[PDB]
Amino acid sequence: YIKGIAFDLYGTLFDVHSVVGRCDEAFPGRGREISALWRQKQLEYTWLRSLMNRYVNFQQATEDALRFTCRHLGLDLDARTRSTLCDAYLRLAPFSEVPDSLRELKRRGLKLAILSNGSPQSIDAVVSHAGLRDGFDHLLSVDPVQVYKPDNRVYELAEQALGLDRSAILFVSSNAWDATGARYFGFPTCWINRTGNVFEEMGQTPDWEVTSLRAVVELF
Amino acid sequence: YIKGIAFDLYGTLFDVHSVVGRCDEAFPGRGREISALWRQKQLEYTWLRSLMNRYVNFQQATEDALRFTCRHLGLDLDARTRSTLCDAYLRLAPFSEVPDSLRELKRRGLKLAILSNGSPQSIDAVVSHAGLRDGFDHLLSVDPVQVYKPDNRVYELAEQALGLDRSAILFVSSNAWDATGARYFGFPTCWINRTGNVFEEMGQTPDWEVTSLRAVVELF
Repeated sequence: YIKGIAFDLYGTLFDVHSVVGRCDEAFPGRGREISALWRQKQLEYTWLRSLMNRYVNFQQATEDALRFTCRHLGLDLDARTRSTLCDAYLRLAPFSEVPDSLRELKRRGLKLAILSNGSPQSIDAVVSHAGLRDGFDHLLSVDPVQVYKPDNRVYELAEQALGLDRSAILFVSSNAWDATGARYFGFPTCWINRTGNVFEEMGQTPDWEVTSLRAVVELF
Repeated sequence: YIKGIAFDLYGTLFDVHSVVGRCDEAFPGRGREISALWRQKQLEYTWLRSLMNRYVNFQQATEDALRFTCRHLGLDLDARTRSTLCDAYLRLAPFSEVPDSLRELKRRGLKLAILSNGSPQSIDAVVSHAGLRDGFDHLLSVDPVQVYKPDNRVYELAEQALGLDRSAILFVSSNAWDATGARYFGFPTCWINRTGNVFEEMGQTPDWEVTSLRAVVELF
Protein backbone atom coordinates (compact mmCIF):
# COMPACT_ATOMS: atom_id res chain seq x y z
CA TYR A 1 0.00 0.00 0.00
CA ILE A 2 2.69 2.48 1.04
CA LYS A 3 5.27 3.67 -1.49
CA GLY A 4 6.46 6.76 0.37
CA ILE A 5 7.07 8.18 3.84
CA ALA A 6 6.77 11.74 5.15
CA PHE A 7 8.87 12.37 8.29
CA ASP A 8 8.83 15.22 10.78
CA LEU A 9 12.21 16.72 11.66
CA TYR A 10 12.44 18.07 15.21
CA GLY A 11 11.70 15.34 17.74
CA THR A 12 11.09 12.55 15.25
CA LEU A 13 14.47 12.09 13.59
CA PHE A 14 16.58 14.68 15.45
CA ASP A 15 16.74 15.29 19.21
CA VAL A 16 15.65 18.73 20.42
CA HIS A 17 17.32 17.95 23.75
CA SER A 18 20.64 18.59 21.98
CA VAL A 19 20.01 22.30 22.55
CA VAL A 20 19.90 21.98 26.36
CA GLY A 21 23.67 21.68 26.57
CA ARG A 22 24.44 24.91 24.74
CA CYS A 23 21.60 26.64 26.59
CA ASP A 24 23.00 25.63 29.98
CA GLU A 25 26.55 26.71 29.24
CA ALA A 26 25.21 30.23 28.68
CA PHE A 27 22.76 30.33 31.61
CA PRO A 28 24.05 27.65 34.07
CA GLY A 29 21.43 25.56 35.84
CA ARG A 30 18.74 27.28 33.78
CA GLY A 31 19.64 25.39 30.59
CA ARG A 32 16.79 22.88 30.85
CA GLU A 33 14.17 25.51 31.70
CA ILE A 34 15.10 27.74 28.78
CA SER A 35 14.68 24.88 26.29
CA ALA A 36 11.35 23.57 27.60
CA LEU A 37 9.92 27.08 27.30
CA TRP A 38 11.66 27.63 23.95
CA ARG A 39 9.99 24.72 22.16
CA GLN A 40 6.53 25.48 23.56
CA LYS A 41 6.94 29.08 22.43
CA GLN A 42 8.04 28.02 18.94
CA LEU A 43 5.02 25.77 18.45
CA GLU A 44 2.62 28.32 19.87
CA TYR A 45 3.98 31.07 17.63
CA THR A 46 3.69 29.02 14.45
CA TRP A 47 0.09 28.05 15.28
CA LEU A 48 -1.03 31.53 16.35
CA ARG A 49 0.71 33.42 13.54
CA SER A 50 -0.98 31.04 11.09
CA LEU A 51 -4.44 31.73 12.57
CA MET A 52 -3.69 35.47 12.56
CA ASN A 53 -2.56 35.06 8.95
CA ARG A 54 0.63 36.85 9.99
CA TYR A 55 3.38 34.54 8.78
CA VAL A 56 7.16 34.84 9.33
CA ASN A 57 9.73 32.13 8.56
CA PHE A 58 10.69 29.51 11.13
CA GLN A 59 14.10 31.10 11.70
CA GLN A 60 12.23 34.25 12.73
CA ALA A 61 9.82 32.39 15.02
CA THR A 62 12.69 30.50 16.69
CA GLU A 63 14.46 33.80 17.40
CA ASP A 64 11.32 35.48 18.75
CA ALA A 65 10.49 32.46 20.93
CA LEU A 66 13.91 32.65 22.56
CA ARG A 67 13.69 36.42 23.09
CA PHE A 68 10.46 35.81 25.03
CA THR A 69 11.71 32.81 27.01
CA CYS A 70 14.78 34.69 28.25
CA ARG A 71 12.75 37.83 29.02
CA HIS A 72 10.19 35.69 30.82
CA LEU A 73 12.83 34.08 33.02
CA GLY A 74 14.53 37.40 33.69
CA LEU A 75 17.59 36.13 31.82
CA ASP A 76 19.68 38.72 29.99
CA LEU A 77 20.04 37.70 26.33
CA ASP A 78 22.55 39.76 24.35
CA ALA A 79 22.92 39.72 20.55
CA ARG A 80 25.73 37.13 20.29
CA THR A 81 24.26 34.70 22.82
CA ARG A 82 21.08 34.77 20.72
CA SER A 83 22.85 33.80 17.49
CA THR A 84 24.93 30.81 18.69
CA LEU A 85 22.02 29.48 20.73
CA CYS A 86 19.71 29.71 17.69
CA ASP A 87 22.55 28.19 15.67
CA ALA A 88 22.26 25.18 17.96
CA TYR A 89 19.25 23.85 16.06
CA LEU A 90 21.24 23.76 12.84
CA ARG A 91 23.38 21.08 14.48
CA LEU A 92 20.95 18.69 16.18
CA ALA A 93 21.88 15.02 16.52
CA PRO A 94 19.76 12.15 15.18
CA PHE A 95 18.43 9.50 17.54
CA SER A 96 20.72 6.44 17.50
CA GLU A 97 18.41 4.25 15.40
CA VAL A 98 17.64 6.91 12.78
CA PRO A 99 20.80 6.61 10.60
CA ASP A 100 20.55 2.82 10.19
CA SER A 101 16.75 2.73 10.08
CA LEU A 102 16.68 5.23 7.21
CA ARG A 103 19.31 3.24 5.33
CA GLU A 104 17.36 -0.02 5.47
CA LEU A 105 14.19 1.87 4.59
CA LYS A 106 15.57 3.34 1.36
CA ARG A 107 17.04 -0.09 0.58
CA ARG A 108 13.45 -1.30 0.29
CA GLY A 109 12.93 1.24 -2.49
CA LEU A 110 10.46 3.45 -0.62
CA LYS A 111 10.48 7.20 -1.22
CA LEU A 112 11.57 9.15 1.85
CA ALA A 113 10.75 12.79 2.47
CA ILE A 114 10.92 15.35 5.27
CA LEU A 115 7.86 17.56 5.73
CA SER A 116 9.17 20.05 8.29
CA ASN A 117 8.20 23.51 9.57
CA GLY A 118 11.80 24.66 9.39
CA SER A 119 13.04 26.86 6.58
CA PRO A 120 14.66 24.99 3.66
CA GLN A 121 17.79 26.68 5.04
CA SER A 122 17.43 24.90 8.38
CA ILE A 123 16.27 21.53 7.02
CA ASP A 124 19.30 21.04 4.79
CA ALA A 125 21.58 22.30 7.58
CA VAL A 126 20.65 19.71 10.22
CA VAL A 127 20.29 16.86 7.70
CA SER A 128 23.60 17.54 5.92
CA HIS A 129 25.26 18.12 9.30
CA ALA A 130 24.31 14.58 10.28
CA GLY A 131 25.41 13.40 6.84
CA LEU A 132 21.87 12.18 6.18
CA ARG A 133 21.25 14.24 3.02
CA ASP A 134 22.04 11.29 0.74
CA GLY A 135 19.11 9.45 2.32
CA PHE A 136 16.10 11.62 1.52
CA ASP A 137 14.42 12.15 -1.84
CA HIS A 138 12.76 15.49 -0.96
CA LEU A 139 13.25 18.06 1.81
CA LEU A 140 9.88 19.81 2.09
CA SER A 141 9.53 23.12 3.89
CA VAL A 142 6.23 24.85 4.71
CA ASP A 143 7.68 28.22 3.69
CA PRO A 144 6.15 28.14 0.17
CA VAL A 145 2.54 27.82 1.37
CA GLN A 146 3.27 30.53 3.95
CA VAL A 147 1.43 28.63 6.71
CA TYR A 148 2.38 26.07 9.41
CA LYS A 149 1.00 22.66 10.37
CA PRO A 150 -1.54 21.28 11.11
CA ASP A 151 -2.95 23.39 8.23
CA ASN A 152 -3.91 21.08 5.33
CA ARG A 153 -2.15 23.27 2.77
CA VAL A 154 1.05 21.86 4.31
CA TYR A 155 0.09 18.18 4.03
CA GLU A 156 -0.75 18.61 0.34
CA LEU A 157 2.80 19.69 -0.52
CA ALA A 158 3.95 16.22 0.57
CA GLU A 159 1.34 14.58 -1.66
CA GLN A 160 2.41 16.74 -4.61
CA ALA A 161 6.20 16.49 -4.21
CA LEU A 162 6.15 12.70 -3.81
CA GLY A 163 3.75 12.22 -6.71
CA LEU A 164 1.71 9.74 -4.71
CA ASP A 165 -1.74 9.72 -3.20
CA ARG A 166 -1.95 10.38 0.55
CA SER A 167 -3.12 6.78 0.94
CA ALA A 168 0.26 5.55 -0.32
CA ILE A 169 2.16 7.90 1.99
CA LEU A 170 2.99 6.85 5.55
CA PHE A 171 3.08 9.85 7.89
CA VAL A 172 5.65 9.41 10.66
CA SER A 173 5.66 11.81 13.61
CA SER A 174 6.59 12.02 17.30
CA ASN A 175 4.33 15.05 17.86
CA ALA A 176 0.84 13.66 18.49
CA TRP A 177 -0.74 16.95 17.42
CA ASP A 178 0.76 16.64 13.93
CA ALA A 179 -0.22 12.98 13.63
CA THR A 180 -3.79 14.03 14.43
CA GLY A 181 -3.93 16.54 11.58
CA ALA A 182 -2.28 14.16 9.11
CA ARG A 183 -4.79 11.42 9.91
CA TYR A 184 -7.63 13.85 9.33
CA PHE A 185 -6.02 14.82 6.01
CA GLY A 186 -5.96 11.15 5.04
CA PHE A 187 -2.44 9.79 5.64
CA PRO A 188 -1.91 6.39 7.27
CA THR A 189 -0.27 7.48 10.53
CA CYS A 190 2.58 6.14 12.65
CA TRP A 191 3.15 7.76 16.03
CA ILE A 192 6.71 7.43 17.43
CA ASN A 193 6.30 7.15 21.21
CA ARG A 194 9.72 6.91 22.89
CA THR A 195 8.78 8.71 26.13
CA GLY A 196 5.57 6.76 26.77
CA ASN A 197 3.33 9.80 26.23
CA VAL A 198 -0.44 9.54 25.76
CA PHE A 199 -2.13 10.65 22.52
CA GLU A 200 -3.89 14.02 22.22
CA GLU A 201 -7.63 14.17 22.82
CA MET A 202 -8.56 15.75 19.51
CA GLY A 203 -10.68 12.89 18.17
CA GLN A 204 -8.05 10.88 16.33
CA THR A 205 -5.89 7.78 16.79
CA PRO A 206 -2.74 6.88 14.84
CA ASP A 207 -2.77 3.67 12.80
CA TRP A 208 0.46 2.58 14.46
CA GLU A 209 2.15 3.43 17.75
CA VAL A 210 5.81 2.49 18.06
CA THR A 211 8.76 3.31 20.33
CA SER A 212 11.41 3.94 17.67
CA LEU A 213 12.10 4.02 13.94
CA ARG A 214 13.18 0.38 14.35
CA ALA A 215 9.52 -0.66 14.35
CA VAL A 216 8.82 1.38 11.23
CA VAL A 217 11.49 -0.60 9.38
CA GLU A 218 9.79 -3.81 10.48
CA LEU A 219 6.39 -2.74 9.14
CA PHE A 220 7.90 -3.66 5.76
CA TYR B 1 -12.82 57.82 20.43
CA ILE B 2 -14.04 54.68 22.19
CA LYS B 3 -17.77 54.01 22.53
CA GLY B 4 -17.57 50.30 23.31
CA ILE B 5 -15.45 47.65 25.03
CA ALA B 6 -14.91 43.98 24.18
CA PHE B 7 -13.78 41.90 27.19
CA ASP B 8 -12.32 38.41 27.40
CA LEU B 9 -13.88 36.09 29.97
CA TYR B 10 -11.47 33.54 31.44
CA GLY B 11 -8.54 35.28 33.10
CA THR B 12 -9.61 38.84 32.36
CA LEU B 13 -12.82 39.22 34.36
CA PHE B 14 -13.07 35.79 36.04
CA ASP B 15 -10.31 33.87 37.83
CA VAL B 16 -9.36 30.49 36.36
CA HIS B 17 -7.56 29.71 39.62
CA SER B 18 -11.02 29.14 41.12
CA VAL B 19 -10.90 25.65 39.59
CA VAL B 20 -7.77 24.61 41.53
CA GLY B 21 -9.75 24.11 44.72
CA ARG B 22 -12.25 21.66 43.26
CA CYS B 23 -9.45 19.94 41.33
CA ASP B 24 -7.40 19.41 44.49
CA GLU B 25 -10.27 18.01 46.55
CA ALA B 26 -10.58 15.24 43.95
CA PHE B 27 -6.86 14.56 43.45
CA PRO B 28 -5.17 15.90 46.66
CA GLY B 29 -1.84 17.68 46.21
CA ARG B 30 -2.22 17.34 42.45
CA GLY B 31 -4.91 20.04 42.23
CA ARG B 32 -2.57 22.77 41.00
CA GLU B 33 -0.86 20.55 38.43
CA ILE B 34 -4.13 19.38 36.91
CA SER B 35 -5.31 22.95 36.34
CA ALA B 36 -2.09 24.32 34.84
CA LEU B 37 -2.13 21.47 32.32
CA TRP B 38 -5.90 21.83 31.81
CA ARG B 39 -5.80 25.45 30.63
CA GLN B 40 -2.81 24.90 28.33
CA LYS B 41 -4.61 21.92 26.81
CA GLN B 42 -7.81 23.93 26.30
CA LEU B 43 -6.01 26.73 24.48
CA GLU B 44 -3.97 24.33 22.39
CA TYR B 45 -7.04 22.36 21.37
CA THR B 46 -9.00 25.42 20.27
CA TRP B 47 -6.05 26.69 18.19
CA LEU B 48 -5.21 23.33 16.60
CA ARG B 49 -8.80 22.27 15.90
CA SER B 50 -9.30 25.63 14.18
CA LEU B 51 -6.23 25.13 11.95
CA MET B 52 -7.37 21.56 11.20
CA ASN B 53 -10.81 23.02 10.43
CA ARG B 54 -12.19 20.40 12.84
CA TYR B 55 -14.32 22.44 15.23
CA VAL B 56 -16.15 21.26 18.38
CA ASN B 57 -17.76 23.54 20.98
CA PHE B 58 -15.80 24.85 23.96
CA GLN B 59 -17.64 22.55 26.36
CA GLN B 60 -16.33 19.64 24.29
CA ALA B 61 -12.77 20.99 24.19
CA THR B 62 -12.76 21.59 27.97
CA GLU B 63 -13.86 17.98 28.54
CA ASP B 64 -11.27 16.55 26.15
CA ALA B 65 -8.50 18.70 27.66
CA LEU B 66 -9.25 17.30 31.11
CA ARG B 67 -9.41 13.70 29.87
CA PHE B 68 -5.88 14.18 28.50
CA THR B 69 -4.49 15.99 31.55
CA CYS B 70 -5.65 13.25 33.92
CA ARG B 71 -4.44 10.49 31.59
CA HIS B 72 -1.13 12.29 31.24
CA LEU B 73 -0.64 12.49 34.99
CA GLY B 74 -1.72 8.89 35.49
CA LEU B 75 -4.75 10.15 37.41
CA ASP B 76 -7.90 8.03 37.23
CA LEU B 77 -10.81 10.20 36.05
CA ASP B 78 -14.23 8.54 36.30
CA ALA B 79 -17.43 9.87 34.70
CA ARG B 80 -18.80 11.80 37.71
CA THR B 81 -15.48 13.41 38.68
CA ARG B 82 -15.30 14.68 35.09
CA SER B 83 -18.70 16.39 35.22
CA THR B 84 -18.41 18.30 38.52
CA LEU B 85 -14.85 19.34 37.72
CA CYS B 86 -15.94 20.65 34.29
CA ASP B 87 -18.91 22.22 36.06
CA ALA B 88 -16.37 24.22 38.05
CA TYR B 89 -15.86 26.68 35.19
CA LEU B 90 -19.55 27.53 35.18
CA ARG B 91 -19.00 29.00 38.64
CA LEU B 92 -15.80 31.05 38.43
CA ALA B 93 -15.39 34.11 40.63
CA PRO B 94 -14.67 37.61 39.32
CA PHE B 95 -11.53 39.45 40.38
CA SER B 96 -12.34 41.83 43.26
CA GLU B 97 -12.23 45.02 41.17
CA VAL B 98 -14.35 43.66 38.30
CA PRO B 99 -17.86 44.12 39.80
CA ASP B 100 -17.33 47.78 40.75
CA SER B 101 -15.18 48.61 37.73
CA LEU B 102 -17.87 47.36 35.34
CA ARG B 103 -20.52 49.35 37.19
CA GLU B 104 -18.66 52.66 36.88
CA LEU B 105 -17.85 51.83 33.26
CA LYS B 106 -21.48 51.38 32.21
CA ARG B 107 -22.32 54.52 34.20
CA ARG B 108 -20.22 56.40 31.65
CA GLY B 109 -22.58 55.15 28.94
CA LEU B 110 -20.07 52.93 27.14
CA LYS B 111 -21.26 49.70 25.52
CA LEU B 112 -19.84 46.62 27.23
CA ALA B 113 -19.55 43.22 25.60
CA ILE B 114 -17.92 39.85 26.23
CA LEU B 115 -16.18 38.24 23.26
CA SER B 116 -15.39 34.80 24.69
CA ASN B 117 -14.46 31.36 23.34
CA GLY B 118 -16.92 29.70 25.68
CA SER B 119 -20.27 28.44 24.47
CA PRO B 120 -23.18 30.90 24.95
CA GLN B 121 -24.24 28.27 27.51
CA SER B 122 -21.06 28.79 29.54
CA ILE B 123 -20.82 32.58 29.13
CA ASP B 124 -24.26 33.25 30.58
CA ALA B 125 -23.63 30.68 33.34
CA VAL B 126 -20.51 32.29 34.84
CA VAL B 127 -21.77 35.86 34.31
CA SER B 128 -25.23 35.25 35.78
CA HIS B 129 -23.65 33.20 38.59
CA ALA B 130 -21.65 36.27 39.59
CA GLY B 131 -24.80 38.37 39.15
CA LEU B 132 -23.02 40.39 36.46
CA ARG B 133 -25.53 39.73 33.66
CA ASP B 134 -27.24 43.11 34.18
CA GLY B 135 -23.94 44.78 33.32
CA PHE B 136 -23.21 43.63 29.77
CA ASP B 137 -24.98 44.65 26.57
CA HIS B 138 -23.93 41.59 24.51
CA LEU B 139 -22.52 38.16 25.38
CA LEU B 140 -20.65 37.10 22.24
CA SER B 141 -19.65 33.48 21.68
CA VAL B 142 -17.39 32.23 18.88
CA ASP B 143 -19.67 29.23 18.31
CA PRO B 144 -21.54 30.84 15.37
CA VAL B 145 -18.42 31.39 13.24
CA GLN B 146 -17.31 27.84 14.14
CA VAL B 147 -13.71 28.95 14.74
CA TYR B 148 -11.66 30.15 17.76
CA LYS B 149 -9.45 33.20 18.36
CA PRO B 150 -7.12 34.67 17.21
CA ASP B 151 -8.96 34.03 13.91
CA ASN B 152 -10.27 37.35 12.52
CA ARG B 153 -13.73 35.93 11.85
CA VAL B 154 -14.12 36.08 15.65
CA TYR B 155 -13.09 39.72 16.06
CA GLU B 156 -15.59 40.80 13.40
CA LEU B 157 -18.55 39.46 15.39
CA ALA B 158 -17.71 42.02 18.06
CA GLU B 159 -17.64 44.81 15.47
CA GLN B 160 -21.00 43.68 14.08
CA ALA B 161 -22.85 43.06 17.35
CA LEU B 162 -21.80 46.40 18.86
CA GLY B 163 -22.59 48.31 15.68
CA LEU B 164 -19.36 50.26 15.96
CA ASP B 165 -16.14 50.39 14.00
CA ARG B 166 -13.18 48.48 15.47
CA SER B 167 -11.52 51.87 16.03
CA ALA B 168 -14.26 52.81 18.50
CA ILE B 169 -13.99 49.47 20.32
CA LEU B 170 -11.47 49.02 23.13
CA PHE B 171 -10.24 45.43 23.31
CA VAL B 172 -9.47 44.36 26.89
CA SER B 173 -7.60 41.12 27.52
CA SER B 174 -5.27 39.44 30.02
CA ASN B 175 -4.07 36.89 27.44
CA ALA B 176 -1.28 38.59 25.50
CA TRP B 177 -1.81 36.25 22.54
CA ASP B 178 -5.38 37.49 22.09
CA ALA B 179 -4.36 41.13 22.47
CA THR B 180 -1.84 40.56 19.68
CA GLY B 181 -4.48 39.30 17.25
CA ALA B 182 -6.94 42.05 18.17
CA ARG B 183 -4.33 44.74 17.55
CA TYR B 184 -3.58 43.25 14.16
CA PHE B 185 -7.32 43.24 13.42
CA GLY B 186 -7.44 46.94 14.29
CA PHE B 187 -8.77 47.31 17.85
CA PRO B 188 -7.16 49.74 20.29
CA THR B 189 -5.76 47.29 22.83
CA CYS B 190 -5.49 47.23 26.61
CA TRP B 191 -3.46 44.43 28.19
CA ILE B 192 -4.38 43.57 31.81
CA ASN B 193 -1.10 42.56 33.48
CA ARG B 194 -1.73 41.55 37.11
CA THR B 195 1.04 38.92 37.35
CA GLY B 196 3.79 41.08 35.84
CA ASN B 197 4.10 38.91 32.71
CA VAL B 198 5.98 40.02 29.59
CA PHE B 199 4.21 40.46 26.24
CA GLU B 200 4.37 37.81 23.51
CA GLU B 201 7.00 38.16 20.80
CA MET B 202 4.65 38.06 17.85
CA GLY B 203 5.36 41.56 16.52
CA GLN B 204 2.74 43.56 18.39
CA THR B 205 2.42 45.83 21.42
CA PRO B 206 -0.79 46.76 23.26
CA ASP B 207 -1.79 50.43 23.35
CA TRP B 208 -2.16 50.24 27.12
CA GLU B 209 -0.71 47.98 29.79
CA VAL B 210 -2.43 48.04 33.17
CA THR B 211 -2.52 45.93 36.35
CA SER B 212 -6.28 45.81 36.88
CA LEU B 213 -9.65 46.93 35.53
CA ARG B 214 -9.28 49.92 37.88
CA ALA B 215 -6.94 51.56 35.36
CA VAL B 216 -9.38 50.92 32.52
CA VAL B 217 -12.03 52.90 34.41
CA GLU B 218 -9.57 55.76 34.75
CA LEU B 219 -8.84 55.89 31.02
CA PHE B 220 -12.21 57.66 30.85
